[PDB]
Amino acid sequence: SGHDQSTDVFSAEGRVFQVEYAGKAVDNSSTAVAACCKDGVVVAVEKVHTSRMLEKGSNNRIHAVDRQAGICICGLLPDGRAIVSRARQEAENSRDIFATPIRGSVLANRVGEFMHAYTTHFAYRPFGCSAIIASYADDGPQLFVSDPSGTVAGYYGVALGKAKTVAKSELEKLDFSSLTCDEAVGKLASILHEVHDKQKDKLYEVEVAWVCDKSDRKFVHVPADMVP
Amino acid sequence: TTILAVSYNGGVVLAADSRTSSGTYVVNRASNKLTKLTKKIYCCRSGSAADTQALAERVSNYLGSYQTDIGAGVNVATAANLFQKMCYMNRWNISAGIIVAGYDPINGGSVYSIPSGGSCVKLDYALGGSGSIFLYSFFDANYKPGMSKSECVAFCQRAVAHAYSRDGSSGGLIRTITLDADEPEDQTIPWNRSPYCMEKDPKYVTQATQNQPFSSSAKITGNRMSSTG
Repeated sequence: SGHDQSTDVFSAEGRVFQVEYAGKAVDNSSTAVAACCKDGVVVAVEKVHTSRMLEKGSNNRIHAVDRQAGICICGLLPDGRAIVSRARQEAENSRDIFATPIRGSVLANRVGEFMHAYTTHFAYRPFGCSAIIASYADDGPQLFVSDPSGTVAGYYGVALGKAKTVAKSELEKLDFSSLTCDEAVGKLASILHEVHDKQKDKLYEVEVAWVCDKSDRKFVHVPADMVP
Repeated sequence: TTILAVSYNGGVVLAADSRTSSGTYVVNRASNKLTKLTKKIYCCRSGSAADTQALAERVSNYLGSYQTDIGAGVNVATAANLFQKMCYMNRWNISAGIIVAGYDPINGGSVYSIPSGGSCVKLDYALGGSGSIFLYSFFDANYKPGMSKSECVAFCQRAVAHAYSRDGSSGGLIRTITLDADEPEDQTIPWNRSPYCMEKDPKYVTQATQNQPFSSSAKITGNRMSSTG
């Protein structure tokens, strides 16, 4: 019973149950999908709306961290926004102190270090979100995923959430050497429309963002015309 | 102190005299005011040796940590910006005219003057130290941008020599270092082989006629150099 109450405690098997349980929060969350191309990177996230009466752009799961970088949050949105706020603090330390756009690999490791910090101490709990860091700084187009554990990994393509398994099957059909950001916006959105439960989550939209040569290596929401 | 850094195409030449002086006595005759921050980013240190050494060591250590953790080369802009923050934070406590100069593959050769205020100006060439004031007119007249690496080194040495010929507070060896895509080339010109000094300039061989023998004429002849004549 006491093995799993806090993240400061390893089990006998050698794992940290509270971080596994935080991970469960992401796997029960709305599906997010992303693609790293030559042109740039694309993030698409399904937002499950509880109510018919929300504004467009309510509970935005995708946030600019810097000019060149954005975090899409798959998991508990509020937790995710604490990471976005930190990712921002790191992005602005890179510009304030070192006069450089933070590199994607650096920003990701910084997000992972932060999320990990919250897995080590009894007083805090692990974050309930996987951050998807998309960047197009001087290290080129980079897509990373920090998970609740703080484990960072670079991806060509990546699915998170309750349709993680099926959305990944569809990302494996894409050729990543070939595809452009303009194709990806189409295919990533198409994937999210395909994998979505129509009977369970009636009200939803597909928030897409990118950071590509097209957008001036600036991390922005894609216009509503490209999205379908 | 005379420090300067000029840009050529590939990179930069930092140049400096070698004299630290406690006012009117030369404490060190062979100082190295060209201070490594990274492989290919040096600073030239003018003002309090204590203050610039302390900053150069602090900034070198931050740049080394930074370079380790980003797992890539450091941009000169980064070194300049760190050095500016420190030179600005402490602008009342320190006396520190810095020139950060170096190579990075993004921006090539870059020069930054960080003078006493903690301004950071990106320049084609920068002058610093007590001896800088002699060179502004020398550069205005003789400096032509788009020099070869070799011409810049020869010019930078000729510059530092012109400054340290007139500045009492400057002197000794001329240290240069070229920072570019290639391995850094330091070189040290000893004073006895300096490209210019007033002592060897034929302009200043004939002495001022100050002494002048007691004569029956207002005709200035020369200095009296013998008691018999």
